[PDB]
Formats: sequence, C-alpha cells, structure tokens
Amino acid sequence: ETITVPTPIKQIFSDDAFAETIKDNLKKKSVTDAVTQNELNSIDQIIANNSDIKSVQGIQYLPNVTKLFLNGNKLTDIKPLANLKNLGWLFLDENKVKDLSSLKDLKKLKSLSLEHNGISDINGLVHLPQLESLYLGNNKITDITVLSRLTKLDTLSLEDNQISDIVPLACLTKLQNLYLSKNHISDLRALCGLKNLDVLELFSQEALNKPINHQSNLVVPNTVKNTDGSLVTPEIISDDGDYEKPNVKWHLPEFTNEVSFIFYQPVTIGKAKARFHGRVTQPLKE
Amino acid sequence: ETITVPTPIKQIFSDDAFAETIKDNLKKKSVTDAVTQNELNSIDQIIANNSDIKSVQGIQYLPNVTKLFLNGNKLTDIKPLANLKNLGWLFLDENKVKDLSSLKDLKKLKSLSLEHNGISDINGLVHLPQLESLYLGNNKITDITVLSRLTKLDTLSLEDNQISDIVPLACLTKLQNLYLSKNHISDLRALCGLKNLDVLELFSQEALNKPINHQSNLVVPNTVKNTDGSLVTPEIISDDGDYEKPNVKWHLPEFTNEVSFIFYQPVTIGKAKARFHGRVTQPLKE
Repeated sequence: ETITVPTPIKQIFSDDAFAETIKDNLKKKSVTDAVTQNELNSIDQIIANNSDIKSVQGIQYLPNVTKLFLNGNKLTDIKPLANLKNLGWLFLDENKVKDLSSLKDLKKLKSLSLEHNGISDINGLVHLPQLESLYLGNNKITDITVLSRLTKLDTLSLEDNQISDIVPLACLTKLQNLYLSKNHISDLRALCGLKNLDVLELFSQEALNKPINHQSNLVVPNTVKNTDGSLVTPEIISDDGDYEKPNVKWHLPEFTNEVSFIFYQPVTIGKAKARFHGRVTQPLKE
Repeated sequence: ETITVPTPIKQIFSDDAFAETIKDNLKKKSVTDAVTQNELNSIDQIIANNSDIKSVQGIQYLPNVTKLFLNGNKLTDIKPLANLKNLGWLFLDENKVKDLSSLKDLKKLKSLSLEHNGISDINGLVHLPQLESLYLGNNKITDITVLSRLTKLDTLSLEDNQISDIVPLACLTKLQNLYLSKNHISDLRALCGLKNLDVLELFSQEALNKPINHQSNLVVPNTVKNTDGSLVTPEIISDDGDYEKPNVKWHLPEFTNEVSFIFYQPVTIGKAKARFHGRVTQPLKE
C-alpha cells in the first residue's frame, strides 16, 4: 500500500527500536516525525547493530537498500527482506533466523553473515549461487552438501558447528579464506585440492566415533587423516593408552564409558598454514 | 664384474630373447657376436615389445639407457633395473611385475606403464614423487591412498581396477588426463576440484554394497553421487523396482540373492566431459 502523504515513521515501522533506527538514519528529531516515499527511496544503507530489533516490518518500503547491518538484534523472520532486490550485503549475526527461503531471489546478494542464529538446515543457501562471502560460524550445522554449489565464494566461515564431512568443499576451488575450527573433522583428504587458500583454521576439532563395546584390551583404528591420507600420530592418549600404528590400543581392566586421544599437526594447503588439532572420543557399551 | 675383453652378447644377457634384442639394437649379425662396454655404453633406448623376454639379466651393464619399451613380455623381476639411474621412460605392460621396490631410486623416471601386471599393492609408487605419467590399467588395485603424493602427474590411468574410494585424487590438481572406467566408483564428490582436467573417462562402474538382509519390501539408500553431491537418478532398476528419492525400493515377495540398478549421467569437470555410468549391486542374506 502506497505512501501518498507524509506518514509517521512509527506507522510504517511497527518495531520501536527499528523506528528509532530509521529515524537516526534520516536525521529526524523524533520517531513521530513524518516521512515520504521519496526519503525512504534515498536509503542505501541501514546500520542497526545491537538494537534489540524484533521485526523489520516496514523495510519493504526501502527498495533501493543495498546494505543491511542487522547484527546483534532479536529477529526471527526476514520475509520483509524478500523483495529488497538490490540487497548486496546482509549481516544478521546473533539473531534467530532459521527460514532462509526469504533470500531465494536476492540475485545481487554477495555477502551474508548468519553467525550465532542456532541454524541447522542451510539447504536454502542453494538458491544463492552468486555468493562471495558467507559466514555461518557458531550454529548447529552438520551437513554442508549444498555448499558445493557456491563456487563464487572466496571466504567461508563454518567454525563452531558440528561438521564431520568436508568432502563438499572440494568444489570450492576459488576459496581463499576458510574457517573450520571447532567442528567434528578428522579426515582432511578432500581439502587437499584447494590450492588458492591463503588462510585456513582447523583447531579444536571434536571427532566422535560410533560406540563400540568395551573389552579389557581395546584396539581402535586411528581415523585421523592428514590431507595426503597419512594417519596423524596422536600426541596424548587417555587412560594410559598406546599407539601402535595404525591402531590406538588400551588396556582397560575396568569399565569406563569413554576413552580418547588428542592430536596436533601442522598442515599446508595452497599458501595457507593451519594447525589441525583435536580430540577423538570413543564411547564404549556394556 | 667389468667387461674388459669383447664378450659374447649371450654370456652377458642370459635370456635368449633379450640377447636377440640387444643383438638387433646394435645391428650385429648373430647373438654369439662379441660386444664391448663401449658399445653397451652407447645404448639410449631399447625397443623390446612382444618378445617373450623372461629376464633382463645383464641390462645392468647398460648405464646410459633412458628408455625401456618392455611391453608384452613375461618379466617377473625388475631388480636389474634398480641402478639404471638415467631411466626416464619404463613401459612394462602385460608382464607380471609386482615388486616395485626396484624403482625406488630412479629419480629421473618420468613415465611408467604397468598395465595388465596383476598388481594389487602399489605402495612402492610413493618413492616416485617426480612421475608425470602413470598407467596402471587392468590390474587389481583397490586402495589408491599413496597416489596423493604424485602431484606432478599430468596423466593417470586407473581403468579396470577395483577402486571405490577416489578421495586420494583430490591432491592431484595438475591432472589433465584421467581414466577411471571399469572401477567400483559411486561417489564423484572428491573429484570436483580437478579443474585442469581435459579428458576424463568414468564409464562402466560396478559399485557393490555391503550385503543387507532380504525383506519383501526392501528400501535401499541411493548412494550414487554426482560431483556436486546430488544423488544420481537410476535409469533402469532390476526386479521391477522403483525410485522414490532418496531410496530405491523393491517389492520382493520371493527371495533373490541380489538386486541392482544402472545409472548414466553426463559429468563436467574443468574442461573435461565424461559419462558417469554404471551399476550398483545389492546382495541379500537369509
């Protein structure tokens, strides 16, 4: 519905914090002040960090907006963004946005940040093949299958998720910056071909094996593989265990519901030097 | 032991066919003719195809040899090659050479062919990091872990082996020509990053699942993955079965010890167009 007469900012922008934002963006005195379509048309960029915004309702009326800095807010619904056709940059860290269908037709969208949103299903990213930078740190992502389509990415952050299978990243040969700390990664082989990498982080993995039965002499295959497929030699083994390539071996006269080992290994891919470090946890039954 | 007087070709080269070869190489009249170290020193290249040679004993006395065309012979031991330090090209198709330790210090060796030798263990190839072309078609290779070190390869043939896991090839970003027909491959994802490929062959895979129990309504996960991780849609399904993404489903009122499906899908990697085609066989118990 068209704004055919000057209309109070608060009648368009139902959220009180977001009305304050539009107010300061346009250098108005008060949220009750009136705005025109013409003033709203002038807005290229909204800086709205850390404002406890719960809804961007009314943002549909800003059609020329190219940049949205919405980090540190309380948003759960980004449907109103759906028709911001010239949106290039969207930063939504620390909200709780899980429905990403709303981005599916933002064809100019080049940079997206959705850190700390509690997201598991990233399948909607598949509609954004033009993306150049994507930050998804600190979520609950396990399956990154769909990322294989995002071959324009030069920067990708997946730190602090639940990812064990990094095979999908092998398509992404343009990547220069890749952050994979605090995942569940134990097998680096499928990264070996990313020779444009400049920066890579791989610290503090938590690899979890499927449980096996407890026995008093337990032999467990080392599953930690460097980019060349060599087994990584554990540096510390729990419960007085021993390494005998290719197996970690424990004497457990008494039952314990887990054992584990820590590894640490420098790794080079392309021009990037990382520290592949972590722990493999082995749960036990019976 | 030094050749200090002209010595009959047959006293140096114990194998009758190989003595004939040295004889024609040097344009002598008879195998009983005498040769000097000086004539043997002049030999750069030996063409010995299809001669039923059973031993190259005496070849140690040809130190300047750079090229050995030994295809179509009956060799089982290539120890005498061990000190041919300037050997650049070695073609041993259709012999039965399984001990490759003898090549470990041939630092100039750039091209190697060992097709049709009945080889399973290719771990000795790891000492040949300089290799540029490697042909291993028609053997019994399952595990190509060590190939990840051969990053100078521009041409690699692994056709007609027993390979299911092609993850190791992801390191090999220089590859231009890659032949993988008639293996056991079902998952192409780890190839996606090989963007220098020019020629690629992937036809007639035979993927084999681990057996599962027979049931009269059998649901089996499609495991065939394109380079982007998408499931490949079966084109023909045995025993009147049906596809319901992501599962192949059969009604088997009566027991049968296997079912299967055929797939066929064009695939592009780098500048290379292949036809990923094959069959997945599913054996059944009880």
